Amino acid sequence: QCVNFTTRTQLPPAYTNSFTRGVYYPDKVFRSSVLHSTQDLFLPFFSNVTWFHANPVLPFNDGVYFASTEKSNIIRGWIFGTTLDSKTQSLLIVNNATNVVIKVCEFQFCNDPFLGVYYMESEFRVYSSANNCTFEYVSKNLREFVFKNIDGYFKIYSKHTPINLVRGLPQGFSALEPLVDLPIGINITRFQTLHISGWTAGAAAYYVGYLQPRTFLLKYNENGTITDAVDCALDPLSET
Amino acid sequence: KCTLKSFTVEKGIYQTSNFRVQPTESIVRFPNITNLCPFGEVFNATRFASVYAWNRKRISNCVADYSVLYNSASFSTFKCYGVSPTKLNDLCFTNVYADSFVIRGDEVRQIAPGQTGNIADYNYKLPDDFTGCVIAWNSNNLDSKVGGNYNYLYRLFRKSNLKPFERDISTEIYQAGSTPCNGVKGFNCYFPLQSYGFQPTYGVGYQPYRVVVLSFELLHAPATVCGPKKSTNLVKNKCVNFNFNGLTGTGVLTESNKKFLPFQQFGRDIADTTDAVRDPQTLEILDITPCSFGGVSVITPGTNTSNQVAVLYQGVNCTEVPVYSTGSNVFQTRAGCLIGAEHVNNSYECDIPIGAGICASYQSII
Amino acid sequence: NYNYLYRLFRKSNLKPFERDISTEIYQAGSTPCNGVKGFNCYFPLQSYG
Ligand SMILES: *[C@@H]1O[C@H](CO)[C@@H](O[C@@H]2O[C@H](CO)[C@@H](O)[C@H](O)[C@H]2NC(C)=O)[C@H](O)[C@H]1NC(C)=O
Ligand SMILES: *[C@@H]1O[C@H](CO)[C@@H](O[C@@H]2O[C@H](CO)[C@@H](O)[C@H](O)[C@H]2NC(C)=O)[C@H](O)[C@H]1NC(C)=O
Ligand SMILES: *[C@@H]1O[C@H](CO)[C@@H](O[C@@H]2O[C@H](CO)[C@@H](O)[C@H](O)[C@H]2NC(C)=O)[C@H](O)[C@H]1NC(C)=O
Ligand SMILES: *[C@@H]1O[C@H](CO)[C@@H](O[C@@H]2O[C@H](CO)[C@@H](O)[C@H](O)[C@H]2NC(C)=O)[C@H](O)[C@H]1NC(C)=O
Ligand SMILES: *[C@@H]1O[C@H](CO)[C@@H](O)[C@H](O)[C@H]1NC(C)=O
Ligand SMILES: *[C@@H]1O[C@H](CO)[C@@H](O)[C@H](O)[C@H]1NC(C)=O
Ligand SMILES: *[C@@H]1O[C@H](CO)[C@@H](O)[C@H](O)[C@H]1NC(C)=O
Ligand SMILES: *[C@@H]1O[C@H](CO)[C@@H](O)[C@H](O)[C@H]1NC(C)=O
Ligand SMILES: *[C@@H]1O[C@H](CO)[C@@H](O)[C@H](O)[C@H]1NC(C)=O
Repeated sequence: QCVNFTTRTQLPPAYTNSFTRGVYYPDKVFRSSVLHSTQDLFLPFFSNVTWFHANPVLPFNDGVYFASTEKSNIIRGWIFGTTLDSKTQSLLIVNNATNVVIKVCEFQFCNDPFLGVYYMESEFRVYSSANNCTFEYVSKNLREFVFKNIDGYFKIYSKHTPINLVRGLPQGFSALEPLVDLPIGINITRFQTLHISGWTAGAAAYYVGYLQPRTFLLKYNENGTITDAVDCALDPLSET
Repeated sequence: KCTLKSFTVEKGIYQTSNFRVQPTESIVRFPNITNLCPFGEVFNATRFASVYAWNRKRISNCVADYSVLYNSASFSTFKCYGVSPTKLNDLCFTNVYADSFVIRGDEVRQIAPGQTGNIADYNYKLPDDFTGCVIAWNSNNLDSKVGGNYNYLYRLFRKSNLKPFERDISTEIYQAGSTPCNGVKGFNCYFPLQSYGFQPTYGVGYQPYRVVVLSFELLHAPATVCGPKKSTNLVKNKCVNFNFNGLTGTGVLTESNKKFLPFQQFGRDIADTTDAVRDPQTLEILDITPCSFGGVSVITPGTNTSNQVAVLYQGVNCTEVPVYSTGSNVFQTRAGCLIGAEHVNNSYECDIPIGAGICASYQSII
Repeated sequence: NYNYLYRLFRKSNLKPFERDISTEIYQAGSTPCNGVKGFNCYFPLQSYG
């Protein structure tokens, strides 16, 4: 139940300094006051992050880091897949008052997939057809999300942090606690961010970055929380 | 004498063997286990569909205890080909498919790999390499009616047989002869579907029989559905072997005050040695320490002089000694636990060094 | 001919270099045989066609 659109809100992408964000807990094993070196997919330090102010189609590759400085939970939905049609499995993710709402199957998405809000809200028009599937799962601010697909497991890590600065990414460090694991394997190569609500949304900003395999050194405090992270393949000082 | 491989031993201390406190019992602790597969609506439904329109059900992402299903004595026919029933709770595949229908009593055997028949070739076909189980139980008291149950139909006429796991719902008029029919019966045109005539007065083999076939499929996706995995109780202050949610280790378990974040499961300290585990059931953080082990040593004044010796257990507390369970007065020292030698108040030169500043000598042995 | 008979069912595996000729019924289910096949009981030893 969707139509086309005339106002092409196509804007050039901005570029931002990544700084030292994008750290999650690699293993679920507690540790105390240690310095542990581990290699995995991460967001390299002091990289550049693509800033987006319809919504284009972006590659997924190894992993995706998605950040949003929002007020009152603006960004809601996520579309994942390779062909984004009924030929190949697609993933729909919806954020609500609960944790997550996940559907895993082939749907039909148009050029302008959006949920729609009614002003008590009752509207869903992101897709049009539902053929078959089995996997359904139900459970001022800065929200950080890491999306990974490793050896048949889909992992979403999430974190929320109160922020007051507007433009730049905070110069702070906070690990990403794990949120959701799905023991289902898909070969996703592309993803898209859902629109909100003719639709009226121009100040919908988000940061997108990519992850690569490399090695980090992590410091665990006495309470089992990560306080410092040091890159290896960055500087002659860091390698030492 | 054995270790030295000699018939004479001079004065001194030697090392013979080692000991370790053996574990007492076995404890396994597992999650609470939930999400039973919905087989109640499959095996105890209000009704089943026809054989040529067999009902198909998908079972995935749940737990299915086949022990209770096998223990049911209400099943007249219970034939498993892929695996033995006793091993159903052990091995499992990624998902289960259930095909439920109703057939006549004599046709129960027709639902089998490499079998031919009206049902086996026009209603439902089973692959020769079929794995799973087939369950046929009488439903005369439910499906059959005194007035004649015509609600169930079966296909009888078709030019070609049915493929494995294929269902036909076509109502096209069968044309045995060469004369075409425009959807009407005639000289050589007959209805491929015939209605069943199940009645209570019918004898054994004619009563309605509900048949459910479970086929287990093992696509590369991880397995989700099979039998439950048993859980046991917990003990403390008695080192045993434990299997906490797949983590296997031996040691003694005590209360720990360390704090886990709500997403960890088991900590460690260094060199990847487990040091604290949270139980899957009550979600409490414990502490792990293996019971002490130590090399035993023999203090002897020499075979030539005497033949009584003293035993040293290195680096163990004098609380767990176990034939020398009692022997003589037992002394506890920093180096270990000494048995067979009495402790004195004097202080002489050193003869057979023991450690931690103390040593023994022959007077008995002091 | 039916002079060659073999066993299908047993409680466990067999040790190397030994023979067992126990011509007894087997409990194929939770129901005890009690010397009678009835249900869930079959003879382990049978011939070849
Ligand atoms: C439901 O949709 C799925 C997805 O297309 C179909 O599943 C495929 O089935 C074929 C046939 O064996 C397999 O080779 C593929 O690996 C399956 N893929 C997935 C993603 O499941 C399925 O055929 C459809 N129908 C039913 C009844 O499940
Ligand atoms: C690590 O954990 C300990 C134990 O909870 C913390 O010590 C407590 O911290 C709270 C928060 O300020 C105080 O209200 C308590 O009085 C503290 N207890 C004691 C005995 O001092 C400690 O602050 C934590 N440290 C970090 C860096 O997380
Ligand atoms: C498994 O089920 C038992 C049975 O209820 C749970 O034990 C209860 O735990 C709560 C909170 O820990 C207590 O308030 C109850 O008194 C306990 N009941 C009994 C009978 O001891 C146990 O927590 C469950 N384990 C889980 C959910 O992991
Ligand atoms: C050998 O074990 C005993 C039994 O626990 C120890 O005795 C207690 O030790 C604790 C410390 O572990 C003390 O707090 C108690 O006061 C002791 N009570 C008694 C009655 O002794 C003993 O200390 C252990 N041996 C050594 C050398 O530590
Ligand atoms: C990315 O950010 C860095 C620092 O903020 C900047 O120097 C660079 O020009 C930006 N663009 C690219 C393509 O690197
Ligand atoms: C994705 O494509 C690869 C191609 O090799 C295939 O092996 C894999 O099964 C596909 N994933 C799914 C979920 O179909
Ligand atoms: C379901 O049916 C089977 C056989 O028809 C019977 O053994 C079992 O007790 C039934 N279960 C329930 C809950 O009625
Ligand atoms: C034992 O001691 C006695 C007395 O010193 C000595 O005569 C004898 O040779 C010794 N024998 C051995 C085997 O040491
Ligand atoms: C001395 O001997 C007495 C018993 O005779 C004993 O109670 C005491 O602990 C001993 N003191 C020392 C220092 O050996």
